[PDB]
Amino acid sequence: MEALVYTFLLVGTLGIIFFSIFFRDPPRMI
Amino acid sequence: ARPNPNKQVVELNRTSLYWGLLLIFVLAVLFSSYIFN
Amino acid sequence: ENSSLWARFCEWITSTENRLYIGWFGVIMIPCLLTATSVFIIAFIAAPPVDIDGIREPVSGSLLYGNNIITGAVIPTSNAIGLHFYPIWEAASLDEWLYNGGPYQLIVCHFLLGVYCYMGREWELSFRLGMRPWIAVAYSAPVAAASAVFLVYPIGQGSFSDGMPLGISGTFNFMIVFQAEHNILMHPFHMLGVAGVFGGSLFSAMHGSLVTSSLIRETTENESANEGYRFGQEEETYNIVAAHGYFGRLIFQYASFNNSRSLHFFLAAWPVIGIWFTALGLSTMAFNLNGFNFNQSVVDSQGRVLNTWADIINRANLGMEVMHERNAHNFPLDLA
Amino acid sequence: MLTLKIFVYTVVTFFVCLFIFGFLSNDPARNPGKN
Amino acid sequence: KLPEAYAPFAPIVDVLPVIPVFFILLAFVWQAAVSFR
Amino acid sequence: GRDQETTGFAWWSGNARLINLSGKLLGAHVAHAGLIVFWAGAMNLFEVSHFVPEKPMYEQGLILLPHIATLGYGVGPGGEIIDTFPYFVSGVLHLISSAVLGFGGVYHSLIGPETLEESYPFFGYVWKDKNKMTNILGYHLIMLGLGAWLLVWKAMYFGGVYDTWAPGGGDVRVITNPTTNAAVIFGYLVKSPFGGDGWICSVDNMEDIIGGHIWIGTLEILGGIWHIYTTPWPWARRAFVWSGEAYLSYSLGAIGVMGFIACCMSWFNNTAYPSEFYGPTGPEASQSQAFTFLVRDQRLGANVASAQGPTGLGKYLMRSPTGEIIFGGETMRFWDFRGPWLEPLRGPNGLDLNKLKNDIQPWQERRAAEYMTHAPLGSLNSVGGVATEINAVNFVSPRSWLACSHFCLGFFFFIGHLWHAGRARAAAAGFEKGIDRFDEPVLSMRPL
Amino acid sequence: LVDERMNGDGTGRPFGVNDPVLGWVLLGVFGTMWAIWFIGQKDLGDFEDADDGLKL
Amino acid sequence: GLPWYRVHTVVINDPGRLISVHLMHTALVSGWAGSMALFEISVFDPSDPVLNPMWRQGMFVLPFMTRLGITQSWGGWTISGETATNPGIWSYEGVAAAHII
Amino acid sequence: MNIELALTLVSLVLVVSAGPLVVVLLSARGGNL
Amino acid sequence: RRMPTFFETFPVLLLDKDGIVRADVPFRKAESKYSIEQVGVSVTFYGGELD
Amino acid sequence: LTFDEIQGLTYLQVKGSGIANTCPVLESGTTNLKELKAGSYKLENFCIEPTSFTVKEESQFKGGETEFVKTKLMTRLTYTLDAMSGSFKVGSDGSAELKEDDGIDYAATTVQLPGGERVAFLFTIKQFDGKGTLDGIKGDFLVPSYRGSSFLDPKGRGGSTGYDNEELLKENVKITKALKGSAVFSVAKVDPVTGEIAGVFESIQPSDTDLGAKPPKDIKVTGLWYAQLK
Ligand SMILES: CCCCCCCCCCCCCCCCCC(=O)OC[C@H](CO[C@@H]1O[C@H](CO[C@H]2O[C@H](CO)[C@H](O)[C@H](O)[C@H]2O)[C@H](O)[C@H](O)[C@H]1O)OC(=O)CCCCCCCCCCCCCCCCC
Ligand code: CLA
Ligand code: CLA
Ligand code: CLA
Ligand SMILES: CCCCCCCCCCCCCCCC(=O)OC[C@H](CO[C@@H]1O[C@H](CS(=O)(=O)O)[C@@H](O)[C@H](O)[C@H]1O)OC(=O)CCCCCCCCCCCCCCC
Ligand SMILES: CC1=C(/C=C/C(C)=C/C=C/C(C)=C/C=C/C=C(C)/C=C/C=C(C)/C=C/C2=C(C)CCCC2(C)C)C(C)(C)CCC1
Ligand SMILES: CC1=C(/C=C/C(C)=C/C=C/C(C)=C/C=C/C=C(C)/C=C/C=C(C)/C=C/C2=C(C)CCCC2(C)C)C(C)(C)CCC1
Ligand SMILES: CC1=C(/C=C/C(C)=C/C=C/C(C)=C/C=C/C=C(C)/C=C/C=C(C)/C=C/C2=C(C)CCCC2(C)C)C(C)(C)CCC1
Ligand code: OEX
Ligand SMILES: [Cl-]
Repeated sequence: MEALVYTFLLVGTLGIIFFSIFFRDPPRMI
Repeated sequence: ARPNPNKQVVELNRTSLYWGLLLIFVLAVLFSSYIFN
Repeated sequence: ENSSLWARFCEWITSTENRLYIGWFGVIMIPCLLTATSVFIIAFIAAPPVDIDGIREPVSGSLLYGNNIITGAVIPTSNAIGLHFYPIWEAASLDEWLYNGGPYQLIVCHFLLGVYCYMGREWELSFRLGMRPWIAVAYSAPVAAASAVFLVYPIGQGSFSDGMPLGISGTFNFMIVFQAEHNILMHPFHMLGVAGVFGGSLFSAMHGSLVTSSLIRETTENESANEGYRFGQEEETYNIVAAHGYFGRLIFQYASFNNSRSLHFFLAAWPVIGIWFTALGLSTMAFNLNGFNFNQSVVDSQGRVLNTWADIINRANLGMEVMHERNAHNFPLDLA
Repeated sequence: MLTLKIFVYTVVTFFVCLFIFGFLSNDPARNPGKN
Repeated sequence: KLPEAYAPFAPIVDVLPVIPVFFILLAFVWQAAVSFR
Repeated sequence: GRDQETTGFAWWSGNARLINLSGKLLGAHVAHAGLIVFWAGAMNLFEVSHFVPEKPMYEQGLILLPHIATLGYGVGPGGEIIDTFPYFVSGVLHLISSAVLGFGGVYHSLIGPETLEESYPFFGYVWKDKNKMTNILGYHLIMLGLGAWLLVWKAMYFGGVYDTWAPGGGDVRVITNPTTNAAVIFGYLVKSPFGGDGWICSVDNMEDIIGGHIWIGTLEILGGIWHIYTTPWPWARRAFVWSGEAYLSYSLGAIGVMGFIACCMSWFNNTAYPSEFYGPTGPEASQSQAFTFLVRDQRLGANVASAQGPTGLGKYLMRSPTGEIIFGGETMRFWDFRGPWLEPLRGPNGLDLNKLKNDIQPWQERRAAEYMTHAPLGSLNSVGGVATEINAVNFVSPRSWLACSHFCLGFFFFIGHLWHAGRARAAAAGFEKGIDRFDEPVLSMRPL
Repeated sequence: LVDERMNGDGTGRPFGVNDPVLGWVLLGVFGTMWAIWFIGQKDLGDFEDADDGLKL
Repeated sequence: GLPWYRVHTVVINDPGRLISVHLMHTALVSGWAGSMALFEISVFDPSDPVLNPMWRQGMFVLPFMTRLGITQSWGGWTISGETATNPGIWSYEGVAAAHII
Repeated sequence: MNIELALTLVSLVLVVSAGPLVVVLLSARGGNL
Repeated sequence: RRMPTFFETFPVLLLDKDGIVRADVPFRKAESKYSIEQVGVSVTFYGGELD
Repeated sequence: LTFDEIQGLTYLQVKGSGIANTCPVLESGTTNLKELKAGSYKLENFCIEPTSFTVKEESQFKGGETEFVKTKLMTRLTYTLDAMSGSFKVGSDGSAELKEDDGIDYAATTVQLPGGERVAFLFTIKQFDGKGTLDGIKGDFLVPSYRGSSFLDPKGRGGSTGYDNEELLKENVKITKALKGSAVFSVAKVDPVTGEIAGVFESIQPSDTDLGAKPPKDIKVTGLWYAQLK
């Protein structure tokens, strides 16, 4: 049972890393 | 590209929060008797 | 226009307006890392258990085989293979590849080739923006460290089984077996690297404190202090003379950097030189030049051996020498 | 397995030749500096 | 070992390997003499 | 002498002041070339001075004598020493000759002309002059093209070299028939570097090592003339950087790779680095254990073929993953070994079981018992066992000093590559000093 | 012979090729990438010149 | 502003976002079926088909693969009473990984 | 205390003295170093 | 010999009256000159349930 | 290859090719058993080489009819017995026998079934003595213990070495006894002059028992074999 709970939390962390790169808050200058 | 001109806003006033939270808890009182059997 | 098909292509790779820059290292970094990433995930989840030592007792490493995150690993290539190039096609069946330690040697060869070239495109973008190029030098300090635990150490031992597994508990066995055979804590290169990160963390906690403690008042107190800085500004966001003046009172005035360009060089040069020795440490320990050995060294008259702490660390090492690879050694020396 | 080994050699020598013929294509003039 | 007509010169030859290390130390001596101009 | 405010370079980056000074730089390489010869002479006489010619050479902590002894000076059959006078000569020859290089290194660095451009026109060079660089390249290619032939001539005319694959122990043999087949020579270069293949460390006989240098002797005498009469082609103008530091970093990329190969060749190759002189290799000393401890069953008479181990694999002899009769235990990883004390015991199907029970020479075990003891694993203060071994003996192998030193020496030059090859690329472009603060190229780009 | 293999890891075949289709794969891919580079050389500047590199 | 139940009618005007949503709903429906298949073949019991069959085991998406002709696993077992000669690329595990990619 | 170990250390004193002696003799007499 | 606080598992020993090891359950059953079947240790209970 | 086709090769000409995993095949010989010579002949270079490993698997399926299933080999090329030697006595009507005692008469081998799980054994025909006609040399041999007695588990247990800890099956049973196998030969072709005969065998032996922790399995082996006479 826990073998699928672990893989949720692994690919969950990889979810944010996708969203933190391409859907980041764009740094506007000045 | 262009900004979308279909941007709308969603709101939920307090008298609708109370119908929401009272909806969820009441049928959770209902069905939880059956989930545990 | 009149441009060729090829020139259209080279004005896209070297284009600095992509979201992630590719460059010419990235045309062979990206297909190697996506290879090595996508095979690391599968063998961390569904690899059948691997004979690591050649004695045909397979070691489990998958989450589907009753492991958790900590005990999961990608098990190294078997002892019987050694240093033979063992790709996927030399195995007869695909399951014969998996049982013999297949995906360890597929990952490491694509990983190490990937991180040699991630160092490459850190140069290449810095040439595309007019930056000075030496960030690629500073990334060579982990690259020197990761080349040693995967490639330079299995050469001197002669087999990819003694390399480091790709697991959290797999790493912790590699730290123990290493010091049992080579006594890494009594080697001055591991002493430099230990000072490389205890000094490196101190030089980050101390530098980062004083810049925070000299911020100029620009916001309110309900608003955070990070709102005083606006992006791309020209004027300086913290008083520099005040922090040298503070740290000059703290120990003495000669013990401080007033030149902030000389400061940030020292923060770069201290850990990077420190990791270089502890990368060369187990590189030289790969070719069996272990460390210090002060066993039975303090002897008085009448020929009697007094214990030191070095004889206590002996007993730890001697208790782990006779326990690693528990069903392998047929002979009273650990030459392999 | 021979069908797989002829495929890796097409893949590798494609990307190895984009590397070698990429740096030959006047990379040292692909800089933002001016003269 | 050394030849027998050369054996009274063994104490001098045991210094000779250390000499090139003293050339890099000389270059710091000379730069202190010019006082790091 | 030079200050800082005329050149910008500080006292610690001081040797970069003489980039554009041709004549001072010439004395700088000559003076440094003196110190290499001066180290060669001084360390040779030092090692002769502490040399006991009855103990083995690798036991006494020696690295420069087996280099001379491989060529075949003062050595006889089996590896023993006849006379130690030629080891005294080369230490004397380099040490006196270093002073001749020493005087020219002092002279051009002080009094000789600082730029030998307009006074001595054959020697004067500008770093962008491509035809002049290919000349100065092409002259030196003759100097180590000819230097390759000295090893060739000494192996075919001047007594030959020590051939450790001689029948009945190693012996000096004059190479008469050097293997010069191009398919045989160039088969090593395009061979894989992994186990069982061994890119150039696996050259196993003296006939190829001497046979190879006839190629490399001929090539950069042919290639040396090529660069004299030609300039680099316009694709090579589109590919390289043509400054002074750029030529250096090209070299530092080369001799970083040179160090890693000598790191590996002194650890694995017992043909150019014979085990009688440099000590056994790691794979040799591990395979010596199972052979000597199979003699220890022959004096007790138990069946070495039927000796099953604890895991059911074979205590003494087992099968290779390519199906060959090899040793067993944890030394199964070293089954790619070949050695002159072991190869007269191998048939088609690996080592022959019928031959090993009957046809063991006495001198083979006499050599394979020294190699059990003198395994290269030791400490840093020269204890010389496993890490759990007490202060008893005093031995660490010259193979372990050469593999560790020439890894680290051949590593920082790759860090030396990434320093200068970035700096020379930057300074040729213009922005080695920093960002201009008036038109930075980031402000002219689109966001994100 | 319970199964069929390459049997080609310790053989030391050059570039790892054992079937001559691999040599044409090694060479035919190389010539094609060269052919696209040689045509597109018209855009990469014409340094047919005395000295025209990234000099200093 | 909107209520909570009219939030998805920002899509009704422009065409282009309506593809983007209909792709997102299509990615979930397949990604269910890839997840439902891998979940179930990891809890399947191919031992006793005559008496502990496929339907009694309590199973949803695997008969819908079997009905169109998927009878072999990468594990090497079949349904009808034999083992796999070769599963091929289109097996229970492969179809499960077909929907997720 | 040997005669060999002593004359070795006498030999090391002379060379180490000869290093800065070239610097001293030009810092006083010439002034061009 | 009682278990100290630190060892999760402690090798069993049988000290004598005076504190010298007499019998034990060894690890290596191959070579053995102090195991209990070469000694013959018997257990007697006093009260409790095995009185 | 024949014998002297193998013997002409050097060690470099064979290393890594898998040629040394093979037994020598024979081309010149008598196919119809002409010779029928009697007496004592030195059974020399008796090496066999298997072809297929199929196990008597108690079926996944509930039907009580066992079978033999095809397997995937997990070891690379460690399966050929070699250099076993002895004497090959031959009679007059066809009564003959063979007795071998030495050489590599055992070789370890793991192998895999579908369903994922694995099964190991050591492939041995040691101390085998079959009599009879030149079609059947059916007899019996022994199977030694797979692991040794000094073998340790992952938890430091075992018969010759090891501490301990309902679970008394996992430490108190560390067996080092030898079971018994069944081997069938057949002579196929005889050479009269050079003294080298070939043939087809079929052998059967138990697999492994985890030192007495699961009931073992039995494995059919096919293949070819070879034997010289001088
Ligand atoms: C087991 C064995 C396995 C074997 C595997 C095979 C391994 C092979 C390894 C080869 C490694 C070599 C890599 C470096 C090559 C460098 C080429 C180069 O820098 O190249 C630079 C030069 C540039 O050439 C110059 O290019 C110029 C271009 O001018 C053009 O451009 C100019 C400005 O750019 C002007 O505009 C001008 O007007 C315009 O015409 C002119 O043409 C000049 O005349 C011309 O000399 O190119 C040249 O000389 C190139 C000369 C050599 C070419 C070699 C070709 C080999 C082909 C082999 C067969 C392949 C079959 C392919 C079939 C394909 C279909 C299936
Ligand atoms: C082996 C290494 C080496 C070599 C050959 C050189 C060589 C040189 N350096 Mg560099 N240098 C080095 C290392 C080296 N350096 C190091 C390690 C540093 C860092 C400290 C520097 C820092 C540095 C700076 C900052 C400068 C130089 C400069 C110079 C040049 C002139 C020196 C001078 O003014 O002489 C005058 C010096 C003296 C009179 C002192 C005495 C020196 C003598 C030669 C020593 C004799 C040694 C030996 C006993 C002689 C044996 C006798 C022989 C005939 C047999 C010269 C070409 C200068 C330059 O840029 O030139 C334009 C300069 O400004 N060097
Ligand atoms: C170490 C000495 C040295 C140095 C520094 C140089 C440096 C240079 N040479 Mg010279 N050269 C040398 C030795 C040297 N060469 C020798 C010994 C020869 C004789 C063979 C030549 C012949 C030569 C020619 C003919 C040319 C140069 C050129 C050049 C320039 C560009 C080279 C280049 O782009 O390489 C980058 C490297 C590559 C593009 C790939 C090279 C890889 C080669 C092909 C090795 C592969 C061989 C392989 C193992 C064989 C396979 C066998 C298999 C089928 C069994 C550069 C200035 C060129 C130039 O500018 O003209 C003046 C040029 O046309 N050189
Ligand atoms: C093909 C199916 C489909 C589609 C595309 C639409 C599309 C639309 N409907 Mg309609 N609708 C449908 C089926 C559909 N409906 C059905 C079957 C019913 C009967 C129950 C309704 C009843 C209905 C009403 C009464 C209203 C809409 C409205 C809307 C609009 C906005 C929806 C919204 O804001 O929801 C927002 C939804 C949420 C914020 C979350 C709701 C949470 C749900 C109730 C439970 C969670 C989802 C569940 C777990 C997913 C399982 C899916 C199931 C199929 C298995 C949009 C035009 C609104 C409209 O037209 O006003 C302009 C409106 O008032 N729909
Ligand atoms: C390998 C993958 C493995 C599975 C992945 C699972 C991921 C789980 C974790 C997700 C983390 C989400 C954190 C918040 C993200 C965020 O704030 O984005 C903020 C962005 C703002 O972008 C904005 O978009 C604007 C354009 S517009 O207005 O939207 O048209 C633009 O103006 C602005 O600049 C831009 O910033 O919002 C969006 O535009 C996209 C909507 C994001 C919200 C949905 C995320 C949840 C669904 C994920 C997929 C299903 C997963 C199932 C569980 C939910
Ligand atoms: C430029 C410069 C520099 C450098 C310099 C140099 C580096 C020099 C070198 C020099 C050299 C490099 C020198 C050498 C010399 C040598 C000699 C002088 C030798 C002698 C010898 C002898 C004397 C011998 C003797 C003997 C014999 C005969 C035999 C045995 C015994 C005996 C030992 C006795 C520097 C850095 C400072 C910086 C500044 C400037
Ligand atoms: C004597 C001897 C021998 C031989 C040897 C030889 C013969 C060698 C040769 C060698 C060679 C013949 C080598 C070659 C090499 C090459 C190389 C190494 C190359 C490189 C390249 C480069 C570096 C390039 C780069 C680039 C690119 C990539 C792109 C663009 C840019 C540039 C151009 C920069 C033998 C083994 C027999 C034995 C032992 C000893
Ligand atoms: C409440 C409830 C309900 C509902 C339910 C539902 C609705 C469910 C769903 C579920 C789902 C809907 C799930 C899904 C999942 C998905 C997934 C799991 C996916 C994944 C994917 C991935 C992971 C991908 C990845 C990637 C990318 C992104 C890139 C490209 C490539 C790759 C492949 C890597 C009902 C009423 C009916 C009843 C019961 C209860
Ligand atoms: O593989 Mn991982 O650790 Ca180099 O020692 Mn012998 O082998 Mn094994 O034991 Mn100790
Ligand atoms: Cl072993």
